[PDB]
Amino acid sequence: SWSLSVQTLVFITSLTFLPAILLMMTSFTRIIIVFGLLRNALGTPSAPPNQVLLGLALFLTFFIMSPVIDKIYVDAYQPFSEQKISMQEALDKGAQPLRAFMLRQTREADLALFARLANSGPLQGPEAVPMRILLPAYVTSELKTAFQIGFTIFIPFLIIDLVIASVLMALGMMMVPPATIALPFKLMLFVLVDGWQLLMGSLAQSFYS
Amino acid sequence: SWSLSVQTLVFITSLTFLPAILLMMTSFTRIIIVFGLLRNALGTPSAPPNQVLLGLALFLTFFIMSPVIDKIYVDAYQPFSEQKISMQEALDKGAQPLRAFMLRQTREADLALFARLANSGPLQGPEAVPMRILLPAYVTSELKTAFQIGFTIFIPFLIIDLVIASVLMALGMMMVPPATIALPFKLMLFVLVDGWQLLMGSLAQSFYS
Amino acid sequence: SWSLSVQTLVFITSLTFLPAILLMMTSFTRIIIVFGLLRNALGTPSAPPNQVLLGLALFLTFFIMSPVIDKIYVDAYQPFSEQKISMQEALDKGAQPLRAFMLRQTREADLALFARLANSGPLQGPEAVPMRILLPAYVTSELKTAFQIGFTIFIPFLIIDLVIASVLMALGMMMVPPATIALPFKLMLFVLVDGWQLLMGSLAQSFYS
Amino acid sequence: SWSLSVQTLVFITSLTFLPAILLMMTSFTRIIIVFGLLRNALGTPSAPPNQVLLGLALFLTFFIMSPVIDKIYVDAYQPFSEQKISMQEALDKGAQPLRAFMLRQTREADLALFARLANSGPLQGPEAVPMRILLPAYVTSELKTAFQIGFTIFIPFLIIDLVIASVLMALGMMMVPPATIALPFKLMLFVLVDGWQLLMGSLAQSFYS
Amino acid sequence: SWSLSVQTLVFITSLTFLPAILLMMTSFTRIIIVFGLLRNALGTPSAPPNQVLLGLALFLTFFIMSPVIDKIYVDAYQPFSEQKISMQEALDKGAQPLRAFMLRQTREADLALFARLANSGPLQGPEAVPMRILLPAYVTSELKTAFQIGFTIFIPFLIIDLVIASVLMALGMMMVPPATIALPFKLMLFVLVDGWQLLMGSLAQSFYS
Amino acid sequence: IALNDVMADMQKASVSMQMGIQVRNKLVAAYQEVMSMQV
Amino acid sequence: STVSFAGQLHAALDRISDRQAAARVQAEKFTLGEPGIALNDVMADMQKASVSMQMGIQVRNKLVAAYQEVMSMQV
Amino acid sequence: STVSFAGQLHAALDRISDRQAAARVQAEKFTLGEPGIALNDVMADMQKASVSMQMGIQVRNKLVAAYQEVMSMQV
Amino acid sequence: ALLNIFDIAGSALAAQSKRLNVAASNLANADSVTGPDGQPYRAKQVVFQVDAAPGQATGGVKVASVIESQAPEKLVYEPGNPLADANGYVKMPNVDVVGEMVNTMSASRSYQANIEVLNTVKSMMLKTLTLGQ
Amino acid sequence: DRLDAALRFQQEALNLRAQRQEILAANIANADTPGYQARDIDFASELKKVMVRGREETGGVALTLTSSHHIPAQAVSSPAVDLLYRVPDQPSLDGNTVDMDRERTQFADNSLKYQMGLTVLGSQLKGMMNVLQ
Amino acid sequence: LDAALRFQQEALNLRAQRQEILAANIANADTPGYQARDIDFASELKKVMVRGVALTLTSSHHIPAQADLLYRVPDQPSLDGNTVDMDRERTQFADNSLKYQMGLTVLGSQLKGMMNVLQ
Amino acid sequence: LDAALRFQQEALNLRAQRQEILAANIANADTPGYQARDIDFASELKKVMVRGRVDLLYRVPDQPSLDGNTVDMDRERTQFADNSLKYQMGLTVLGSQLKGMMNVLQ
Amino acid sequence: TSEQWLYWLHLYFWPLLRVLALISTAPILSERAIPKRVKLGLGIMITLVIAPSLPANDTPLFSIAALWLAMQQILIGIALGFTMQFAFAAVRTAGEFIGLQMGLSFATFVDPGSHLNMPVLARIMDMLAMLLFLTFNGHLWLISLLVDTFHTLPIGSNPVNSNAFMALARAGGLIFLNGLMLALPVITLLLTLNLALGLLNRMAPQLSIFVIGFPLTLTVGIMLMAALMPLIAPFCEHLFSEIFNLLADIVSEMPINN
Repeated sequence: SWSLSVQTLVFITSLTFLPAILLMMTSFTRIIIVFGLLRNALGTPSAPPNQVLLGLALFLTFFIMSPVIDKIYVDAYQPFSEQKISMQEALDKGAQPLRAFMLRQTREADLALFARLANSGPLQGPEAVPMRILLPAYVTSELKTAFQIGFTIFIPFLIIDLVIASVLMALGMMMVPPATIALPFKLMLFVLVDGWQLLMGSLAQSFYS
Repeated sequence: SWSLSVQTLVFITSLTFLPAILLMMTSFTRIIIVFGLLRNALGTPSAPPNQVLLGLALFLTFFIMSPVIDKIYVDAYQPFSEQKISMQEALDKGAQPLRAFMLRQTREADLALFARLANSGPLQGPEAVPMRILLPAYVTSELKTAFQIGFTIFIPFLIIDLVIASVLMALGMMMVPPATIALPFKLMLFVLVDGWQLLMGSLAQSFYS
Repeated sequence: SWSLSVQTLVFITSLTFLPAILLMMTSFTRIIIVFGLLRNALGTPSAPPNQVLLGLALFLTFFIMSPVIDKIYVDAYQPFSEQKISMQEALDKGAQPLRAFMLRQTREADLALFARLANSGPLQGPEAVPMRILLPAYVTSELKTAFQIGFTIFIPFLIIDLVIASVLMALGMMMVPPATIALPFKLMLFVLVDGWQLLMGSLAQSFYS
Repeated sequence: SWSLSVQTLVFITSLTFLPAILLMMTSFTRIIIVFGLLRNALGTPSAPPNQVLLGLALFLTFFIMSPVIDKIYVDAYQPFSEQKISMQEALDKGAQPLRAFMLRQTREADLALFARLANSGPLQGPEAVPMRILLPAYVTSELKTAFQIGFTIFIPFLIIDLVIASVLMALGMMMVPPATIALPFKLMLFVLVDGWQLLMGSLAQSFYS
Repeated sequence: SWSLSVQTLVFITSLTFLPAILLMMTSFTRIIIVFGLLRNALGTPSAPPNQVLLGLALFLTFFIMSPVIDKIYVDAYQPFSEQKISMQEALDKGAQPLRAFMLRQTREADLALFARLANSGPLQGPEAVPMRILLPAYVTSELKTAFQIGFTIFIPFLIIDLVIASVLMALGMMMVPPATIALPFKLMLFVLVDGWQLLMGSLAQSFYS
Repeated sequence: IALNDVMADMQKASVSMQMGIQVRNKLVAAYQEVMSMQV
Repeated sequence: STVSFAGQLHAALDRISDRQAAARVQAEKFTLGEPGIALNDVMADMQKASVSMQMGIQVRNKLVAAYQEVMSMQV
Repeated sequence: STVSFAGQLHAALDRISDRQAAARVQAEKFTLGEPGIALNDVMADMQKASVSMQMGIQVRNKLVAAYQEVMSMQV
Repeated sequence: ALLNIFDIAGSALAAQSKRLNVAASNLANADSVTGPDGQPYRAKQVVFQVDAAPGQATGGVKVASVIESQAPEKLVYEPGNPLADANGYVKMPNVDVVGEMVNTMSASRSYQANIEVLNTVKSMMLKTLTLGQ
Repeated sequence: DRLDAALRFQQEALNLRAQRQEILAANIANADTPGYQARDIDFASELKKVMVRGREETGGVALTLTSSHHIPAQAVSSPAVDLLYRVPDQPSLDGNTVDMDRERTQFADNSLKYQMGLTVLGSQLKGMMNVLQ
Repeated sequence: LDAALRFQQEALNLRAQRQEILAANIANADTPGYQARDIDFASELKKVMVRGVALTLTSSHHIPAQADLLYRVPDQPSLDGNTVDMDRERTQFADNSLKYQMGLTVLGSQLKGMMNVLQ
Repeated sequence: LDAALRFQQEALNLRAQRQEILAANIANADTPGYQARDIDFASELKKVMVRGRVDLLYRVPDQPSLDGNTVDMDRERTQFADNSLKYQMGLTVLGSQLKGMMNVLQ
Repeated sequence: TSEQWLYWLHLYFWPLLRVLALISTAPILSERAIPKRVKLGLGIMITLVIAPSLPANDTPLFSIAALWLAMQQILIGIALGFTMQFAFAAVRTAGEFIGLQMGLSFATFVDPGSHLNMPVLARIMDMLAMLLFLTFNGHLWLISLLVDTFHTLPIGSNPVNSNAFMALARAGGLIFLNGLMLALPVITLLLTLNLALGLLNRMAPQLSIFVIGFPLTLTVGIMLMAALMPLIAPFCEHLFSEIFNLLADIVSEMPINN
């Protein structure tokens, strides 16, 4: 094991990789893309991302990864504390739940491409795939899913836009700017049905399924 | 040879020059410019630049460079490990495979321009071009290739924009803002075609052909 | 002469003054300003600032300065090898090719401004100008040259934007964002022309004629 | 007199107070503010701040303060070298031209405010102002003057922007972005007038009216 | 007492604590925050923070504290110098003026919070509050006062934004970027109204009321 | 208390405080880097 | 009741100062000619006072370093 | 009138300079051979002057550090 | 290099000093016929014990209880001098001169040893301060 | 923790070196007392004992900690190390078995090894501080 | 402040003056009728510690300016005149040199403490 | 400037010259008819301070000797010891000034 | 001053860490205008007042196994300050949408890199709400709730329970709800104006809202929001109180749920 040397190098450097690699390893990509897309509907930002949307995605991904963090805690933070498990079985035991989490959301042909271009030979089982292949495949799959969710969210607001424009132009309103009319209708649809809770719950459910 | 002075001096300087010159000398320029241009289409950014596209581009360039880096490894790191090679023949033994790789992608005429503005004499073969000529030629050729890929990427979404606009006008949509109408259709087009997989695959297959 | 004290004391501080004064007294101002203005055209960054444009500019200006640096080498470094020259005549010996270059590039009336505002006496010839008056004159004239080049760069993409907008307007397209359609055509005009080679080469040619 | 004790102890601390206090005591406040505001006009930064504008401002301030520096030289340094002057008489000898120079540029009402809020008793003449009053008053006057120059510089580019926008949307080009069309015209306007000479000459000559 | 024993160890550490605590315990937080917010308005910073705003704030806080510093000097330094006071009653003799100044500036509700959380009992009079309570209340009150001032300073410049944006939209100047047009108008808004003198004077007046 | 004990205690506490501060610096930097992206 | 570690630092400084003052007054008394006080006792107490003073100086240095480091965390 | 920071620093620097000048005058007198002045006084006063100058240098360092700490922050 | 080694070596210094002062008194007052009240001077010795008797472990020397040597108090015979009793015998203090020479010799050597021990421990402790930095 | 488990050994060794140091200086200080019976301790066995068991210093009690102004006082305390007798050469008629040469070469050795321990702790702590900056 | 050094300063200076006096006693060991001298160190040191006006300070060129031998009771009369007893003088001289060295060490240590506080 | 070390530097140089003179005295303490010499340190120091870069006065003799030699060895020994001590003092004073000047500086 | 203290100086670190998290995240505390040293010193100089009467004993383990304790404090700070940002987002939505009604944002409609509307009306109402917050007891209730968290969730092996980050996630939620409930009268009146001036197109399709409508709607919006500026002052009360209650709830939900 490591010796008061490298320990507190690998730790501080891991904290350095945290915000980018570790946050885009797990979640907060799908959620942030979906939130931004929802912000494209309903008009302008009207939600200060540096202040609110990013923090909401942060809280939502904390909630989402509560099970995997709990299992990591059980497998490592009990045994690794003071006895019988030292940073070698701890690493694989703590990798297992996150890796299962990522593999459970990755499209089954992303891994295909990233293996076929890493010149990896046969991969025996689902557990045999390494993080080297698992990371970009998970990122690409999560981008696909985020775009699907955003498209479904765009559906009803697109419907409202077209129906409002149709009503205005059919009733004779030759050349009114239907966008300003539609925006409060967008809000009404989004609040009367209690839209935010529906969105966060649907994301949370679909995220692991 | 060198004596653990300039060794471990040129090593640290090489590390400092890594992030800028090495990355913009090998790959990840074409990939990142093509990602930026794809982000231009599909509407808003809607994918975080500073974290996810950078990480995915790094992973793509690592996978593409693995044959180059493996040749460099077998030609330096074993033979530089203590025997018959110490960071003088290590440099050129490692440069040759990278030089061949970069030559394989340079436009035939960028080399010509940079050689002619160096007042360099006649050159006999591809082994005669020096790194001085070979860096900027590769960079310029890479920018051209990136912009060509940019066209091929903008084409279909331009089609969607124009067809939505034409339908809206013929129907009599006086001044509906067709951009908001076309954005979800752009996302839909890019998800059914399975665009992230097939895009990163197309970049990879392009990049060494 | 100087005695391995102040020699090697002027050397280290000269290297300290390098990054600003020396890269902005020779070239790399006109080139970087043209590159930045070009990047304002064609829409978004489309080239990483701190990495590819800056590095390509550094290479390019090394290539323009290679004749002046060759003459500075012949007139300073070789004789400064222990014999008949040590940092006293060596100073103006190494200045003279650079002063000749800058004079050959300066506006013939910026010298007038920075001389008359210095209460400097009447000048007999080009050789009688001091470095003092020469620096700001060269900087101002180089800014003028860079902005002229930038205006000429903005010409054709302005043409493309106007023609695209006019076609859309004639077709009746009230509210289409003509920039979105015009951007791929901007890159179009910039690659079929083979714009990077032409621009790099024309900068080099303009810089000495 | 001081005895190579406090002398060369006040010299080194004088040099450490140099970069902020002395450079913001003379000029290079007005010049830098005017250049920054000019750079907000004419579009993007498009000029390397920490590289060209700072150096040009340094040279400009050298030239503007040169009569002050010569008077300080003649009245303080050579008399301070070896005979009848030692760092107390030297202080007023070297301050008097500087205090006169700052008085000539102060607003005739900033001194009033700072003298009245420093409980200063009646002031007999221009020479009764203490340095304590004259520093911040000069700073405030300098800030006012810099912003005045700034608006006066903004004016013509505001003209270009507004005329281009009016022409565009009068012609029917309802929503082509006028900034993109205008930027080449801003550069053209500022290069045909030979904008850099006019600006720096006017700044210099304003700074002694 | 102490005998050139721990004295001159406590003195030097007092000098260490000078810059942070003694400039974040007296003034120069309110002024510096107001200047920062003022730079947030008026568009771009264009005022060299490390030098000019910092220097002006430091001079203004010195002018404000000249009475407090005078009272601390007269009741501590003159007596602490050689006779009847030495670093034992020096502290309270120098603290009473600073306490009176800090109490005259505290919002009356912060003391309530910090006494209610420090578990201290009822406080009979103004004097009864100690340093352990006085400091956090003073900093909280200073933050509150600084932001009240700073946002009241914003309000007119956002009025300018409102009027210019609304006029451009009324004329139909579709998407002319109203910030660029507003910036020079904000500048004359801030110079015709005699901005810097009025601001400095209002801060100095408010800072003792 | 032993003198060597006092200095060993000094240095151990100093190292511990340094490590805690550096860890907090990394975490705060990560938080701000996450909060400064585009959405 | 309470420790108020600023009070602990005050106590340490008072201890250091009192020890140095005691050594100084003992040297005072001895060189003055006062019978009793021995030379080896004077020198030993001066030695101990010197060590305590360097104790205080080292604690000063490390406290100043610690404070200059806790004022570097970004918030 | 006021504390007059500039005046106070001037007074401190004058004190240090006149102390060193007086010590140098005393050494001047001794080496020149004037009776009166003693070797032990010369060395003691020159060491005291060294101590005073060192105090001045330390205060200078702390004040310069303070000034540069104030002037680095953003506004 | 604990601080309770200053106490031990300092106590050793004090004990050696007192023994040496007593031996100097012995050597000086050899052939001192009378005491102030009028008595032969009795040559004295100092008693060395370990300091801090109870519990402790080992540490330091104490010179408590200066005693009086029981040499047979040599006589001379001068029945012309007063202070000589019946069978005139001046009582003549009992000092073993060579023994006292050697006592001073060894006392100086041991004192020097302990002085050195003090210096060495202080150097140890001052380099203890440079722990870390 | 895990900071004071890696530095624990050198800390304990260096404290034990200081304890053996005042044992040896008690040997030196009692150079010429009668019947002293020079003491010493076995460093390796005692260090192993300290690592396995702890400190467990035997014998020491301070007063209580009531309201201020109650005159703190402490009993005579001694480390739990079992003092071992040093086997003497050259009997000396007064029981004192303190041989200057043996005690003094041991003193110099112990001093040098204490300095070595200081160097080792300084190196480890500088390494820790170099990681964290 | 910085007059804490005054006491050992004066003590060392007084030791040096006493050294000069005792050297004079030794030098005059054999001159007839010398009648040896000394000073009382405790009284002189107390007197110096317990106990100076700067002149007029008008315009420059103003010229600022400024500026107990006890008898040792003799033993062994001579009627060769002198009263210097060599044994007493030698012991006093050796003691004085030793105490001068002590004072020098103490003053140097105070200066070292002051200088160590400053870095 | 940097003529603030001039006084002690010239004093130390004159002290070295006086050392040479006194060593010559000791060496020729036996040559017949030598007429021992010396220099007046104060007057020569003042003379070198007022103008810059030394008359050999004759040490007034006591105790004639019929060989003409006037080196009275006891006076020469005392003066040589005094000069050596003053030279070491000058070394310490110059060292202190240079220490101070380089302490203020870095 | 030894580790006899210098590990009792481990009494300051965790409360300091939590206070610093709140300060770096809180609405008023974490404004970029404040010099960083002020915020840090306020954290240290609040914990010094709160640190006694906080019985805390833990260990900064090498290769910290107790970093999951540090996490805890940071998280609680993120709970308290960031949530209080919702109250601002609400108005930063409401006023924004008001601009989206009048004319100010048709650049954000059909397509760009410039939004230009955040500077216009959202920053009016957001800093108006900034002042409304401060003027109470704005600055302080957050700090008092932080002390209350110190007393309810001091330091523990079970720091955070699941099912409790949904509370803050689906909390806003009330961002949209309250932004609407504030901007509803203005939106409804300008809907009436827009539909009326559209009905004018029935008499003549030439009336061209680009020419007639926008100058009318801009004046209507400016005048009307001037008339309905005071309506914010009661709303902000709500806008803060409820969110406090939510925080209060979760702060008092956590102990009985642990």
